[PDB]
Amino acid sequence: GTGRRKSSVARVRLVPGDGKIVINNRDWEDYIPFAALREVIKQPLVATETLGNYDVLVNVHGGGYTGQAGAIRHGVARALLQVAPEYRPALKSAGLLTRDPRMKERKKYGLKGARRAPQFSKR
Amino acid sequence: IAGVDVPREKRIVISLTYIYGIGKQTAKEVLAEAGVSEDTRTRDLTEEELGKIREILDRIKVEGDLRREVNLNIKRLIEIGSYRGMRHRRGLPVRGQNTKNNARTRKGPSKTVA
Amino acid sequence: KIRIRLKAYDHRILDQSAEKIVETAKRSGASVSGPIPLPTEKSIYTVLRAVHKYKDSREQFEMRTHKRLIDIVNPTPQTVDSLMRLDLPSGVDIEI
Amino acid sequence: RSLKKGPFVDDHLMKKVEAAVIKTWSRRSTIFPTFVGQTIAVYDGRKHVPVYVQEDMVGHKLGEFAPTRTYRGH
Amino acid sequence: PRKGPVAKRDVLPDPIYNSKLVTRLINKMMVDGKRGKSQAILYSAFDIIAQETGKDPMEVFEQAMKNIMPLLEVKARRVGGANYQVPIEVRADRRSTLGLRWLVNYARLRGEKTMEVRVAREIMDAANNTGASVKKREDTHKMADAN
Amino acid sequence: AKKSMIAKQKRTPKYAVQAYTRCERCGRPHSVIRKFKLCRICFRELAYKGQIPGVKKASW
RNA sequence: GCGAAGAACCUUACCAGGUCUUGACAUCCUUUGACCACUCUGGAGACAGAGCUUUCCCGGGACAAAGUGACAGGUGGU
RNA sequence: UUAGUUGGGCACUCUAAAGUGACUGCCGGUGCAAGCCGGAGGAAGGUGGGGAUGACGUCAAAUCAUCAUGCCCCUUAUGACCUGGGCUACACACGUGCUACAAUGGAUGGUACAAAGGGUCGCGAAGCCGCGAGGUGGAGCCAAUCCCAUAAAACCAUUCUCAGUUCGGAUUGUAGGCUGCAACUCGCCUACAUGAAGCCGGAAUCGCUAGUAAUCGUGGAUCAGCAUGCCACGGUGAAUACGU
Ligand SMILES: [Mg+2]
Ligand SMILES: [Mg+2]
Ligand SMILES: [Mg+2]
Ligand SMILES: [Mg+2]
Ligand SMILES: [Mg+2]
Ligand SMILES: [Mg+2]
Ligand SMILES: [Mg+2]
Ligand SMILES: [Mg+2]
Ligand SMILES: [Mg+2]
Ligand SMILES: [Mg+2]
Ligand SMILES: [Mg+2]
Ligand SMILES: [Mg+2]
Ligand SMILES: [Mg+2]
Ligand SMILES: [Mg+2]
Ligand SMILES: [Mg+2]
Ligand SMILES: [Mg+2]
Ligand SMILES: [Mg+2]
Ligand SMILES: [Mg+2]
Ligand SMILES: [Mg+2]
Ligand SMILES: [Mg+2]
Ligand SMILES: [Mg+2]
Ligand SMILES: [Mg+2]
Ligand SMILES: [Mg+2]
Ligand SMILES: [Mg+2]
Ligand SMILES: [Mg+2]
Ligand SMILES: [Mg+2]
Ligand SMILES: [Mg+2]
Ligand SMILES: [Mg+2]
Ligand SMILES: [Mg+2]
Ligand SMILES: [Mg+2]
Ligand SMILES: [Mg+2]
Ligand SMILES: [Mg+2]
Ligand SMILES: [Mg+2]
Ligand SMILES: [Mg+2]
Ligand SMILES: [Mg+2]
Ligand SMILES: [Mg+2]
Ligand SMILES: [Zn+2]
Repeated sequence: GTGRRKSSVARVRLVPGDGKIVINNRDWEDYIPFAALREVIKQPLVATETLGNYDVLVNVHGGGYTGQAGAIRHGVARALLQVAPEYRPALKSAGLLTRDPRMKERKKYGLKGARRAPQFSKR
Repeated sequence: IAGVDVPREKRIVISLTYIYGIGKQTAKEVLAEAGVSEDTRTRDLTEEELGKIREILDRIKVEGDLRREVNLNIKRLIEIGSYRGMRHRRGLPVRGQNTKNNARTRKGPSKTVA
Repeated sequence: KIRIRLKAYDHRILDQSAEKIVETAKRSGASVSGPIPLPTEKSIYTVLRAVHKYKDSREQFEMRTHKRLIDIVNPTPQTVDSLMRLDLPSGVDIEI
Repeated sequence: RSLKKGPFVDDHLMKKVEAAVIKTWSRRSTIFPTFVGQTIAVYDGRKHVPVYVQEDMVGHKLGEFAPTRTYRGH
Repeated sequence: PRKGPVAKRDVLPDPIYNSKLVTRLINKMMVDGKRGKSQAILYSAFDIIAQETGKDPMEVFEQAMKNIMPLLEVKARRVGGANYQVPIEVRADRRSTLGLRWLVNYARLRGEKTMEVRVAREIMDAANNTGASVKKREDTHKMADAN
Repeated sequence: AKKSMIAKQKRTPKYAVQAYTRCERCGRPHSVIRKFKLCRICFRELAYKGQIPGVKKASW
């Protein structure tokens, strides 16, 4: 597996096991405090009935804390599907093999930000 | 209580700031030299301790004594003939702060449109 | 056990030139560490357009530096003799 | 120099005051503790404003006393 | 847009009690990208609303739905070279959008100390058919009642 | 009072601080890019013609 | 929040005071040759006065000093 | 091994050269057709997002102060050299920004995740002296190696409990650090002290249709030194579009 989102990348190896979703040589609940955002990571494992059947190994580089959450979700959703092609008919519908294409935007000269602009006054 | 009406319901470190000369880093130590824990309530300060504070607080300067030195030094400049004194009397910032616009902490309020 | 570094502005001229010495390396020695990429430097110069006012119009030029390095694993006497005898296109950077 | 490892007069104001009205041309040459009682003339962009170095005004840059902008009311 | 209609998104079912009336009012809560500040608050308000009220937090949170949803929005219609107040029937857009705006726009009126309970008290207060958010809905229909 | 002062830029002063930098074709004082020694208006006018190697227009 | 992608000095075009005239800065020529750099005094320095002094290269050659002008020199105007 | 450190391997990532991929291509309705409404598939669907590229011409629009030039004027001065000074002056009015008016916060300690750039006469580590800004020291580097360089918002515990305050920080006194021949007029920063207006802003007015606005940090150019500005880079991430 391999999944990107924003500037962060996550590469996933998936093997059968107890179900401990380890991340980056540390426990995931240590590595993510707000467990309520970590439940979506189980969407590639709850949409297909393989929740606690494999132990998830992860490697993490870049982005932000919410930045990997979208990449690890995708990064496994492309591996559980590769385990058996039966998983694609539902993992390719919920919105999991799709890669979020939104990214930050260049700053254009004459403008304060990417799309903003100075303040305007007539006379 | 001590010198002035220090707040009663506040802590020791917070309330002891209520003099003109006792602040935050000075107070965090003058309360430490007395030995009272910084979280001790001022309305329950130890009578075995309020007599200890006056020992330290007699060393450093305080409201009514030191404040004469603030005026004495800021009055020597005017009489000395120094340019810094001129801007004291007139009401303009003494430093290089520009007086062309947006400098009103010294020149009273925003004067009437004239 | 040498190392040569290529630093040219156009990727076409250097990658062609590196494709020559990498060929001459094979003839000189089978053990060749072929061409390999390194991240390319970019710089930007945002010069202003108008001769006078109108602060909002500028024009941005750039200047890359494509990089590639070639080494030797277990060289032979031919490496020292057969390397310096080449002249590359003007722009390619040579440093052994 | 605002650093404690220094204290400089111009090059000559101290020399002329050492032997010795005084008209040291430019500015900038804070009155050390060797010039009280010798009036100098620090130039002001025009004319030479006369200042008498007393004991109180010691340490200050010589220029301060002579103002440069004439503002006699609005 | 000067060309036709558009359809909106506002859709990401939340982690706990998955719904889109709880990822909405959790997006009409934050300020300058503060999803984390709101999300914890919007789950602690349920925690106090699930204890001091007893019933299910979701049913209690949705109990204040029919007490905040507007029915008639007085429109500013251009008649006679000016603008007047012509009441109309609000659509589903200005029902939930207005409805969940009424609470947070009235989060300065619960008069608590922290937003954890302040958002928890108001939902219950409207869930009692009392408070200001429901009164605000009744106030809007009042000016719509005149026209 | 212009072509006099290029000699002032050229000659070594009595203090390193006095010494500044100006364009090496037209002695414009402001906006001289040190990697080129050219002012803003010289630099662009040569880039179009193409005297400066490597430099090219940057769409991105 | 405009030229100015850096106004202590310099930059600076402006003011006061103090100083130079083929000129601080180019091309035409002649008499000298490679000219400078350095220390002392005065001055605010700009500049004056003393000394060792710059040992050119191959008649020619680069660079310089000193002697009157053609000229320069203008961020002066449209 | 304390550490990707070591052997060893380019598997995964990633870097960068040559290629594939999306075109209303297919299916349903509709249209005569152009096209329009929907569905599959696909990373991506209707010019996917964004740059560069600006026709004929308009304003006697801006610039003789970047360079060049027609004509005029000064040419022992409207040219040239220095030192000081002004360019920063203040009774006021207007434009663009910065910081706040507090509990979605402050204070204290712990602690986690970036992208893009710069470095040779330059970046300058470790240790040592310091509350301190800094000083001494010189490791590694002509750099995917070493340095600039610990990113902050976030998060987890205690304290504060709706006060012009445990918010705010102007203003001023003293005491200090850096560069520079020199920080008075007139630079930047640090400690202690001092502690002012402000309690969400009248009629009116501005920006933005999605990684957008808002908000928190970082780098470069100019640069002995000095930026809340300019040019770039990322982190958190919304609201509504019935209609002309
Ligand atoms: Mg598939
Ligand atoms: Mg725009
Ligand atoms: Mg200033
Ligand atoms: Mg005002
Ligand atoms: Mg353009
Ligand atoms: Mg006035
Ligand atoms: Mg300078
Ligand atoms: Mg201006
Ligand atoms: Mg391979
Ligand atoms: Mg479709
Ligand atoms: Mg497109
Ligand atoms: Mg485009
Ligand atoms: Mg454009
Ligand atoms: Mg015309
Ligand atoms: Mg015209
Ligand atoms: Mg006009
Ligand atoms: Mg002019
Ligand atoms: Mg030209
Ligand atoms: Mg030209
Ligand atoms: Mg100005
Ligand atoms: Mg200024
Ligand atoms: Mg304004
Ligand atoms: Mg708040
Ligand atoms: Mg704050
Ligand atoms: Mg980088
Ligand atoms: Mg910070
Ligand atoms: Mg913050
Ligand atoms: Mg505070
Ligand atoms: Mg004050
Ligand atoms: Mg004051
Ligand atoms: Mg007070
Ligand atoms: Mg305060
Ligand atoms: Mg005051
Ligand atoms: Mg648009
Ligand atoms: Mg550069
Ligand atoms: Mg500025
Ligand atoms: Zn130029």
